[PDB]
Amino acid sequence: RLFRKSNLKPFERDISTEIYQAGSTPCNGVEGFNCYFPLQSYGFQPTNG
Amino acid sequence: EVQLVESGGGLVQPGGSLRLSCAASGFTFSSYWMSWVRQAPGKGLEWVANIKQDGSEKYYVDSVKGRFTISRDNAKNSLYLQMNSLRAEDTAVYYCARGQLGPWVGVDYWGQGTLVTVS
Amino acid sequence: NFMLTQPHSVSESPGKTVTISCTGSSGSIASNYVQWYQQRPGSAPTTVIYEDNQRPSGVPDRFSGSIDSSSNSASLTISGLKTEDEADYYCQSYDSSNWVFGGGTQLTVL
Amino acid sequence: KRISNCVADYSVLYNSASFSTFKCYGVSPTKLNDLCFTNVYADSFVIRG
Repeated sequence: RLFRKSNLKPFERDISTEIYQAGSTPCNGVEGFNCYFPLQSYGFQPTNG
Repeated sequence: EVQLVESGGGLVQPGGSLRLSCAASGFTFSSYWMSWVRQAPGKGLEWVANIKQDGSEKYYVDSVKGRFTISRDNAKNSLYLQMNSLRAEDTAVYYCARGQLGPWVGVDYWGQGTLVTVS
Repeated sequence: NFMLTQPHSVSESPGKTVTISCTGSSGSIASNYVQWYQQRPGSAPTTVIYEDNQRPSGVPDRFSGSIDSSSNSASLTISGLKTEDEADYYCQSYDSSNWVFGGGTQLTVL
Repeated sequence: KRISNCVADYSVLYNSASFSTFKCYGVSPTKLNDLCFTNVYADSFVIRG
């Protein structure tokens, strides 16, 4: 997760995954500008740092 | 909450004069834009006129140009809509429109309106 | 001669996401803000979309708005498709010193 | 032209109608008097319609 409505409280986990509005205007639940996916994948390499 | 009251119609007159008044409350009358919007019964919406906050600039559509007029005052918080030389097309319901910052943001305000028929 | 072309009877579907397209011909609608309104037949109208992407306070999170500059069209989509009252919707833009309204899009069977 | 160290007055900007385009990218023009910025710049050029 990269986006969260506010700060999370200690010893709390959240499961819900939906497009996160990050602008003054909502995108109303479809992919576009000023909203993105809070959930994004990890990338690893065998020869990385 | 903003209350808009319109009572200017209720009679039939061909080519005469009719005065319509919209009453507004709950907001300052001298810092936003007012407008007027009408629609035919059973047909689509259309625009009539838009008014600045001081009445210095007023505009209408080309179909009603030459005729039509508007006046305003901030002391009593009222709008006055005067008509002249009406036609049979003018059967419409008139709502006094109110703006927020300008005419690009949107209308977002529509009173209940008054039925206006001519015959 | 700015005008906005939109259909009259769409969205007759139960409970999914369908789109309504509003397009112009005289000029580009992406230059100025374009809004979406809803009218209760026999009652006062209201506004669902303002500032071309935003909803007013109290409006549910389902109605969507987007702008496509390639086809010169504005898209309005509704997600929930709940038991809302039947209504018609219009399109508005701004050319020069004037306001232009849409034709109207009836939606009665949900 | 750089404009700074003054009170921003956009009230006359949206209260006029002589302009043809008032699209504000990035930020929403509905809230402008409540926003505080550091630097304000203004360019000017003439182009055909």
